[PDB]
Amino acid sequence: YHGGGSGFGGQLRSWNPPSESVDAALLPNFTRGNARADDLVRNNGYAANAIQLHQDHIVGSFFRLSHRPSWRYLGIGEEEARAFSREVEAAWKEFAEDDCCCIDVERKRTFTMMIREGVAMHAFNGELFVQATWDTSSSRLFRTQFRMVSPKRISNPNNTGDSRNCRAGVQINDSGAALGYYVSEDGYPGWMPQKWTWIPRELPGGRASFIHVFEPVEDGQTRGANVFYSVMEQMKMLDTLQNTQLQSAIVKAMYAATIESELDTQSAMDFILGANSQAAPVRLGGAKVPHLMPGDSLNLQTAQDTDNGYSVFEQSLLRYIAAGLGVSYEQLSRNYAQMSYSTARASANESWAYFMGRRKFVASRQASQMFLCWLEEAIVRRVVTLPSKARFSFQEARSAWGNCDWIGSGRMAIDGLKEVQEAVMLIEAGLSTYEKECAKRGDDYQEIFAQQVRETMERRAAGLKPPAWAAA
Amino acid sequence: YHGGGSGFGGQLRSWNPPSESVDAALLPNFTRGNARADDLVRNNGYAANAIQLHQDHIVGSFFRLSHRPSWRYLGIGEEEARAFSREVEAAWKEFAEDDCCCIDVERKRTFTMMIREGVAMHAFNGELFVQATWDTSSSRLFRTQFRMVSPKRISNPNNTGDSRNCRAGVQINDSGAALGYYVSEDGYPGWMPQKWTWIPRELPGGRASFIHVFEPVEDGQTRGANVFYSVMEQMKMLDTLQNTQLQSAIVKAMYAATIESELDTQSAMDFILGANSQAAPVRLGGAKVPHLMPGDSLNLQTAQDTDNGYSVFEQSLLRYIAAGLGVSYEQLSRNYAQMSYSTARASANESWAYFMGRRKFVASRQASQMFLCWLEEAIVRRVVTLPSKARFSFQEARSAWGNCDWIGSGRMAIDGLKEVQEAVMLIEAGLSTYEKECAKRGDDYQEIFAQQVRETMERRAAGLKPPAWAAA
Amino acid sequence: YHGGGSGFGGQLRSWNPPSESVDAALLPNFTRGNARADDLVRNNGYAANAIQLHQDHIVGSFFRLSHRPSWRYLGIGEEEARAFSREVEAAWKEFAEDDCCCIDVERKRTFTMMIREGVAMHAFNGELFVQATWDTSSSRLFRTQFRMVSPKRISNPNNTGDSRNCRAGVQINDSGAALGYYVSEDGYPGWMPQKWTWIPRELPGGRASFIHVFEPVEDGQTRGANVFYSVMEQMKMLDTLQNTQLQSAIVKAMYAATIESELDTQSAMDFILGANSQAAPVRLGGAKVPHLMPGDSLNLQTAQDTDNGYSVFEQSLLRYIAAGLGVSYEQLSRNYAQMSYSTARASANESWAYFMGRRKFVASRQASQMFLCWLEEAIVRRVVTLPSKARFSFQEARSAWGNCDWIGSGRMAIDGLKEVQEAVMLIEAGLSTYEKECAKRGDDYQEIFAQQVRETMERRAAGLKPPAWAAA
Amino acid sequence: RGNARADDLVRNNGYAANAIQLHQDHIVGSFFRLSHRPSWRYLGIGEEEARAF
Amino acid sequence: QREGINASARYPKNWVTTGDPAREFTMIQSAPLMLLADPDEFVSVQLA
Repeated sequence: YHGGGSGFGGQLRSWNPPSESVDAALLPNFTRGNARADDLVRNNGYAANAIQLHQDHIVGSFFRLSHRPSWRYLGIGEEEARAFSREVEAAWKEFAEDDCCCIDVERKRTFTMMIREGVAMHAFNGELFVQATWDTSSSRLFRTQFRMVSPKRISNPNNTGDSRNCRAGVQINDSGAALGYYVSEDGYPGWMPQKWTWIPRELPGGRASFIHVFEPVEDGQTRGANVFYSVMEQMKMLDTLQNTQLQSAIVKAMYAATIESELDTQSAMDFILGANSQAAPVRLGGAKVPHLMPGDSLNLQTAQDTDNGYSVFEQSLLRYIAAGLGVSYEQLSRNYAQMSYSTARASANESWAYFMGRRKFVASRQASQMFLCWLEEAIVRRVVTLPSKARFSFQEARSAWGNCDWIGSGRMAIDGLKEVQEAVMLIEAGLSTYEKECAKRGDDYQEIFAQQVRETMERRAAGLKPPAWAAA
Repeated sequence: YHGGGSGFGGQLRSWNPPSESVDAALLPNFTRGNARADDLVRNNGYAANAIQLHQDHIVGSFFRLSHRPSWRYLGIGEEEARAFSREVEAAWKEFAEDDCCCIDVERKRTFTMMIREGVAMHAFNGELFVQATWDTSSSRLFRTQFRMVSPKRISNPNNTGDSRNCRAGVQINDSGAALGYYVSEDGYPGWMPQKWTWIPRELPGGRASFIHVFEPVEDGQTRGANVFYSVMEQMKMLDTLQNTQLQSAIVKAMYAATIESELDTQSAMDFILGANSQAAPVRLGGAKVPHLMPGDSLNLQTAQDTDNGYSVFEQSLLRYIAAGLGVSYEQLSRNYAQMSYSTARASANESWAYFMGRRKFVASRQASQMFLCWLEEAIVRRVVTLPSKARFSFQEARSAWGNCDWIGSGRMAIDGLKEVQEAVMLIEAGLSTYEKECAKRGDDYQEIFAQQVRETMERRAAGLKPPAWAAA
Repeated sequence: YHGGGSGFGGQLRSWNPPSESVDAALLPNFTRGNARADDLVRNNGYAANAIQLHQDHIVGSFFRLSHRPSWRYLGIGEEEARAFSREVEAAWKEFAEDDCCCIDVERKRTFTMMIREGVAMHAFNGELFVQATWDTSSSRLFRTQFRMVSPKRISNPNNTGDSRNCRAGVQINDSGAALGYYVSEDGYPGWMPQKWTWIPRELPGGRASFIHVFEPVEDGQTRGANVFYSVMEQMKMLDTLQNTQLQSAIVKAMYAATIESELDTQSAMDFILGANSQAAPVRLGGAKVPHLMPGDSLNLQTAQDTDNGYSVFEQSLLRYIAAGLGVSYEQLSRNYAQMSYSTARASANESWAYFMGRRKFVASRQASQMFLCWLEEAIVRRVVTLPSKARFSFQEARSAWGNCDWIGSGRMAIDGLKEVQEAVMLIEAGLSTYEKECAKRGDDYQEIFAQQVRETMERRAAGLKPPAWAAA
Repeated sequence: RGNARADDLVRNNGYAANAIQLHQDHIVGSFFRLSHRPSWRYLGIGEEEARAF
Repeated sequence: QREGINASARYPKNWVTTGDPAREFTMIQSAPLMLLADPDEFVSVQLA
């Protein structure tokens, strides 16, 4: 195996990376890496575009709930399960998308923006912390409020050399489970003394208190790694190349001509450039034919091509950056050159696979945990009543009572008609149901059925022709 | 035979490679190769993109179970087998999809995440390890848990050499089969020396305790080799070439002019560039025409084309690397040249064959072993019941009772309508069935049938036209 | 004839290859040839791709068994023959595809894995060996265990010079047949020297105890010749060329500029490039314009085109190598230039002819011999019962009882709709049967028919429409 | 400084003014209409009076 | 080197000298060296 050897001709005799765990290769440089990623996001055109694409495609304009408790396992009966689902969905709809924005303690974001910001933080930081608090002094029906914590404030044990159990400010038991996190205080003025607080992961009653979301890579990973470690260096170097090329082009274009003469500068520029002595500005009106004595001379400088093949190299670097980040090349670079229908559809599919994976993991898990945390409070406060004769209590079956599914925004078709024909053809056969085809457009089938059954009544009552879907 | 000889003109007089099995060519340089491959996966965009392709196409966003016990051999009956399969599928679906992530001890993954990580860790290391233990103190329904172990941990105790019966931290009996594994301790700090334990592969009852999945190449191979050994050198050299070309382009485009004179540095820039003495900064406004005495001069330096044939060489190297890894070139480099439909479909199918092979072997074997380890408990703890009048006990034939088939995510076709049209054409004739077609979309036909029989009733009761599949 | 003469103008005066048989042309340089083949496979992007294509297209992900005993030759009866076939297929399907992987003693492969390893070994070594043994310690139903023997193991004892009857560790009787194989033990680090043991090809009872598969070239070929001898030189030389070209590109792009002066080494860089002495590092921020005296100078180097025709010549070499190995150029190089549908389909046909040949010979012969060796234990151990009134016993005509044909994975068509239309139109006429059409998709037609006959009952019970295949 | 510089760009440069006009024209358009949908199930009032309201 | 063996123990070979009287030889060769990581773990005495 040449890979592990000296190399071809000794070229690899100095490439001996240490065999260390992921933690010992990530934690010593955590803060600097996070800071560099933030600097890239805040000051680069393409990084901001990538974050915007993440937020808009993974989550979308709306992130709607779909509750499906497993009634077979609980033995509660179909109608009771459906009624309980309807009541829970109505309660959540009234609590999640309110206008007063009381879901968040800071009173700044609704639920959809909270999901979007969580995906963003998971994009350029590789983790997200949502803290579920209480305000017993409040008079509202639901006193469970959530807060988003920046991963910077989950500091280590104050940066000192740490240990085995206490890693990166996340207290750990004998196994890999996490017991308690450390939270700091974000002080903008910069002079207040810092205070660190302990916030346990779970309350003694089993309720979720402080939430951590990320995707691991190896056996042990206390804190995650963002998607920029692959391609930061090329991004910064490309930005520097862009600025340097732009400045060089401006410098080369600035010096138009060059006067060579023997007389005084005022006289030489007076008798050649046409500037009047009555430095010296030159009027830009008309055409001029200067008269040059044998000593004098005039030279019109020529410059290189302004973009002598820089765009192709930009193309290569942007292709590399897009490959590293995950999105397609067209979306990141806005190039959209000439391409057939097949190439565009392949591009869209290759992006959408990754987008679906990310949505199914990060947003879905965060939303499910937040929804369960609210559901416990709703159940306890008798706002929602469980069916009787339950095989388990709510404590004994946490997921089974609230096994929920979420529907996000659906794809925007490249061909408007082909997708419609595909959906209709699948519906005509038995291969796919109504829910599957209505959900790909991000609509719930029950609402569509109710809307149609009131539309038929309105059309019948108003004196118009009955609709197509009405039953004769 | 000229292959085994000196060569053409004696050019291959020094090409004399050692004749040795996989062990003698892999074991001495295992850690170095793993560390370099991990460096490339961590610090190169393209390799990380290949890993993401592996994870997303091999597994997807869901890894569904389909239980098909061989009831004919067991002599139990079709209906009892169907009821048993339904019960065990429901129990597995509730156990392994817990919102609190309690399948794994570390409480950081779910089942699909764990399968994806197993595939990835197979990709860049060559093997995947899963340890099955119990938490006796836990009071949940199932006490089985699984921990993912990184391949770096398995090493000889006290870092000694390889003995005949202990190669690379894996015990080997008189035959080639393994007997037990040596596991180090997770040492994040450099200090705090490491403790080496001993974990038998199988408990005395025959239940799986430690899982090792990897594909051998030769007769005796204690541990496998990852997919990167073919292209370890080329990716590093390609990275070095990219960085060097970018730095060289920036340097060459930096120097936009050159001043020749015989005066002081300050005055020469005052008189020609136009800077002010109150080196000297120059503001970029306007177009400037200097005046030069005979001794002076001004050269606007010209640089080469920034990208002279670098893109095509990058193309050739990326084609080589993709051919080495197994992912198609357009999936790796995001190139997507102007190509017809036939070429895109050919490339997608050529990559798809390999992807289906990997999913059928790696992920399927790991998930089957894990599912068997869980099914022992379900049976023993009497959560589910065995069919009566069985020819064999469960332990005498584990595979027959726990035989299972897994379904991943279906491919996303280049043309939307043609796939649906071919599916309907197949179903209309006898060449296929509903199960195989519904499986190619990652769906279970029984669930679709239940959904349709619910939807027809819901439409009938509400006053709508009955669906297409409804029976008169 | 000028082929056997001096040539055009005596240019072929020195080309006098010796007229020697294959045994005298392969054996003297056997081990070096195999070692060079392994080295090329282990350290090249293209060789590993060729091996992967061989494995994935010849066999695929599943290699099913279809038993068709010759009942007319034995005279047993149709119903009894089908009963025996069903019983033996069920027993084999249980034994072959265990997830405990206990078919081989090392417990690391399934049956399809073993067939794939056989195909791969037949690719880069020219021969495969399988040892069929028994385990009296095992308490399972079937005691048969197989193994894979690397061709390097089987050699002459103690490297003793070669003989007449015993050539290259394979013993030959008076005719060309082989009786026994000398196989050595292999421990890489040390221990007592290799002990060469005797293993007879076939036991006294006629059972096959050692398997050797390879296709001869001439009348007498004791050991096979690998497929790489044709093109081993060119792949190594292409490797050297690619590495040299990449290093040359790096070297040429490294030296950006050049400074000529007459002052100190550091002062010249301080005054021209702009570095600071507060070699001397230079900052890449902004644009710069130095000031030079008459003596000094600055030069911006220009490097040759990075990829000056290397891609086309690599294309030619890959075409040659693809012709040599058997895989089409489009599969090996991942190029996929703009090609119409006709060219792509023709190239696919060219690849598929060779792949069908290899699947019909190599894997099929290995699988047939393995299956017969297993079927002897079964018949003997009364796990299955032979039909009555048999004209011959099992040992009299082994091929009669085990006459089987295997199903591999089918082809993934370039256009999905067209092949389905072809199959449907052929089915409508009498030219082809359902068994062939369902076999070309890798399906067993009896299983398919059982599936439809169960699905129609399932649809009837649940209240859905009868399917198209149902009979009124 | 950031807000003042952004104002300077939007006032004087053609591409910034075009971008702002695109925002105004595509986010809102030429009109903005209301559809009042109280959650009548939550309040337990009815449907006819909800529609009249 | 020709048959691909280097850095191993007990390399055997067998050859015949080409000549009018031809004889056959047999030879095995190795490079045996024995070490200890810690030279001071064993105490060697002489008794009486």
